Amino acid sequence: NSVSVDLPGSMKVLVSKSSNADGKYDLIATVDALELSGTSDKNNGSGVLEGVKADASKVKLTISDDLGQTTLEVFKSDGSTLVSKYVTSKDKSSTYEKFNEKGEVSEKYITRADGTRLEYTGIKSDGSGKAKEVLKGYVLEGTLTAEKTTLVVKEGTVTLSKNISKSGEVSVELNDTDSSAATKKTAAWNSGTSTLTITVNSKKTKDLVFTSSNTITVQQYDSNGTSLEGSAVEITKLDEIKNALK
Repeated sequence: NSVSVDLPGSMKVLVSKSSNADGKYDLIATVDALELSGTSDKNNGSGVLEGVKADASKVKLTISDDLGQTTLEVFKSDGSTLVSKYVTSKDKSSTYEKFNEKGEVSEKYITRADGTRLEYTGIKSDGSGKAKEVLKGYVLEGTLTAEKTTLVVKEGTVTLSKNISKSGEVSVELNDTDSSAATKKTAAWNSGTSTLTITVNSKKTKDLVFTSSNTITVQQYDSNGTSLEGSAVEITKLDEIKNALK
């Protein structure tokens, strides 16, 4: 009788074919061996299901009315304080939060629809912590504050800093402590094309593009310092970022 419904977060729910005396639909799901059950105002698989872990932690699956989003929460055994929260949004990106004993977020993992990730760990009560961005082929490491995430790559006397603001705005900066004017790198950020242009000895040398696909490409200028040459090459490993900073 029941109807199988496909959900965000690689889950399924079964909804009863017909409603009960009160007009409500029965829901059942199995999530990693745990059986969850509930009732709903709707007939489409949306609503709330509940169950428990083998250790008695409470589990709740909340499916939005239009099936666009799902939330899977684990609580302490009386249901009072959150232990974890896993939200899959309608783009199929997800956020996974883990909580400490006061229900404060201690870890947060954002997985973008393209599979790249931001990982925030050791989060303190001021929203500071450790940060990593997991890209295809490499990882960038740095820190989190309530103002921004800053991911850092060092090569020689050059420090490249990728900033992601609290509101998600990306900007990149480069600072070089090199004391020789012949070799010191400087760079300008163009928010219009998400491009960092490096200069050495008063000529543009490279464009580093931080793409909307969460990749980085590098392209050199001609010796004239004004026209690009060749074609942009996608970075595949951290070592290649370091090479671009030489």
